[PDB]
Amino acid sequence: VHLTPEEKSAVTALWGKVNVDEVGGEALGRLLVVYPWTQRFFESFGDLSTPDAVMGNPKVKAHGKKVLGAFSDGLAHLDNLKGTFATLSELHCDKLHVDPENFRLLGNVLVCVLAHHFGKEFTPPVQAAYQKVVAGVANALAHKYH
Amino acid sequence: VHLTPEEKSAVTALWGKVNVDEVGGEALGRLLVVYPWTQRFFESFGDLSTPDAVMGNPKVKAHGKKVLGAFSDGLAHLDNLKGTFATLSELHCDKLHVDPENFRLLGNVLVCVLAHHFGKEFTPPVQAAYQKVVAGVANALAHKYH
Amino acid sequence: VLSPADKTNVKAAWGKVGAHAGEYGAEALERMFLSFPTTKTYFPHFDLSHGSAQVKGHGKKVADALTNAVAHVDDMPNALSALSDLHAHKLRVDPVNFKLLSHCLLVTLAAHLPAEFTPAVHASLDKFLASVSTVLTSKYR
Amino acid sequence: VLSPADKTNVKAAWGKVGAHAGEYGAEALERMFLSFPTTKTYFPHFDLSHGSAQVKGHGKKVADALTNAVAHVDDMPNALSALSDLHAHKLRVDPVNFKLLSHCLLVTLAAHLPAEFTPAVHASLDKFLASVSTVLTSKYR
Ligand code: HEM
Ligand code: HEM
Ligand code: HEM
Ligand code: HEM
Repeated sequence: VHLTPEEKSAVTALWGKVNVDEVGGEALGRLLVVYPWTQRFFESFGDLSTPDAVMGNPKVKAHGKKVLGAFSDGLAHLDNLKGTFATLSELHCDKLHVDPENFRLLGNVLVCVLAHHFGKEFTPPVQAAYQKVVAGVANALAHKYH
Repeated sequence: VHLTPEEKSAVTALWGKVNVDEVGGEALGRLLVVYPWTQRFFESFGDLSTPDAVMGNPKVKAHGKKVLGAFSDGLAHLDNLKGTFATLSELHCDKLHVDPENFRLLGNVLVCVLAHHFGKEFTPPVQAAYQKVVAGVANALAHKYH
Repeated sequence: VLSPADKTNVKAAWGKVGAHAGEYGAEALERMFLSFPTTKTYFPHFDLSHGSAQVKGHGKKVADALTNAVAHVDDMPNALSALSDLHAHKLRVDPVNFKLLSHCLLVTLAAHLPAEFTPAVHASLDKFLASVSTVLTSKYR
Repeated sequence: VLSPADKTNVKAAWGKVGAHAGEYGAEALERMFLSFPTTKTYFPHFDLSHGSAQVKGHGKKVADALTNAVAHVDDMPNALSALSDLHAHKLRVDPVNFKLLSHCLLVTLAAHLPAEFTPAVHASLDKFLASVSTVLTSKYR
């Protein structure tokens, strides 16, 4: 993930505006709701039977926010997403055994949530730069599978 | 792709026995036949309308053999598949624009062809070591997308 | 599958879209081409520049096809037979590309339907676009 | 879809398999567990060691289910309704895992049917196993 100056420009102007207490919880609830197999990793969180069960789960919002923290780190560190993600990759691959395809899905529902929140601000070029970041994080995370 | 000594043992004993003039052409014909979208990259080769058209195409056998050459190189170079595949990755990503999912498919039909040719010799452990090689080549090839 | 609640969801949301559907289509295509350059491969004769009348024109064709599927949501394979043949048998479109376009469509709908893109409708819409893609690659299977 | 020639292919090849089908099933499962360790996640209560009576026993259940689908190849969604519910709605099995098991099944059949695993039957068999997987994840869609 190299990112031209205008892409980092696009990525960075938006990211700063992003409600970080919120957007994380929206991505994860939406993951669980839209792709319900992922629920198996989160059954601890309790009641996930309905979409309203899910979005209002305080554990869902608390974990979404951790996740968003990790994205901000990758944004901070595009030139070494690998180094940046070593312990997480180790976690998700070795310990948890998550299929890396679900990293792609998490990234793509994050892009939907950003679109949802920013509307027309979230133009096609801005999306295209975000699809690069998203893919590179998904890849660093799968590194330990690699 | 690290490969324990017993895996490299398994991978290496088989690979030496592999009819290199043949197996390559079988993997590629089978790719075109089983996953016909891939035919779009090979329409030059001419008549690909039937499976028998495909397997008996001299251009199919000649390209399969190039491909197998590249696998032998990755086998030769597990500790740097990246370095080993730079120009090919450049080729397949930048120039041709192949979706990396098709690298996975090519690897998996190669495993079928090896199973087909080696029968019981191609035990589950031997397959599992080959699925590692196969995945690492698919990954080095997608590097330029990355 | 697609439950009764999904059918309601997709119909309501396509309803909101209304006379913009073709505009949303051309935006979706533009989103796919920029984000997933590998899809461009299938459009060598198109100009893919921001103002391309070709992207506009094709974005309507796509929007109309999806509109036909919503209208005929309980008998989609028939509704879409012709398009199936064109896409699986004529153009041999790599199936992975249907996920990418559905994703770009979902993004466009989120960009435009603040109120109606709830989690629940998002799920429905996904389920609807995967059904469409199953039918359009189904000649493959 | 699955043309008439595919139906003939799959029937002939399952025919060759005959009374080994359960043995091929347990081998296929063993191939998946070793090759794709992520699939193990779904079998915490199983012992997955080479001789596991559990793998043997489950390999028969899988073989029987596929046998039921071959036998009822023109009305698979019904044949497989129950299994659909179990897999999509009860166990929530990640759909990517159906590709992995179909791949391991194809490898097993190649390991055992030298003569009958031609390119053409290989294609049919693939098309048949993707149809099975579409039906078993179809509650998702
Ligand atoms: C690709 C993006 C992802 C990122 C950035 C990511 C990030 C994180 C972060 C930061 C944590 C908190 C770890 C800690 O407490 O230090 C975590 C844990 C976790 N994530 Fe992910 N994750 C990702 C995707 C996924 C996916 C798709 C799943 C599966 C559905 C998954 C399952 C979990 C689970 C089970 C934990 C808790 C592990 C434990 O407590 O032992 N994650 N992730
Ligand atoms: C993952 C394994 C693959 C390997 C090891 C690989 C290897 C090769 C090799 C060695 C060549 C010959 C290049 C040369 O002449 O120096 C080549 C070219 C080519 N391959 Fe691949 N390839 C792979 C997968 C694929 C896939 C799945 C497709 C798409 C269906 C593809 C499409 C082609 C085409 C179009 C060329 C010719 C390029 C040209 O002449 O400009 N390859 N590949
Ligand atoms: C959501 C599923 C899709 C629908 C609704 C759809 C619909 C359409 C429609 C309505 C046409 C015109 C057919 C005619 O009347 O002759 C078309 C053509 C075509 N589509 Fe799709 N499409 C979709 C997915 C794809 C994808 C994923 C690709 C490629 C990335 C693709 C590649 C093509 C090609 C290249 C043509 C011919 C273009 C031309 O020559 O004008 N389509 N599509
Ligand atoms: C080719 C498609 C598959 C078929 C034919 C199939 C068939 C079966 C059958 C017949 C059962 C027993 C159901 C019952 O009678 O109660 C079963 C159970 C189960 N399957 Fe599958 N299966 C397939 C794919 C998958 C995959 C891909 C996974 C996971 C990697 C999976 C995970 C499960 C789980 C964990 C159970 C319950 C195990 C237990 O508690 O005994 N299945 N499968």
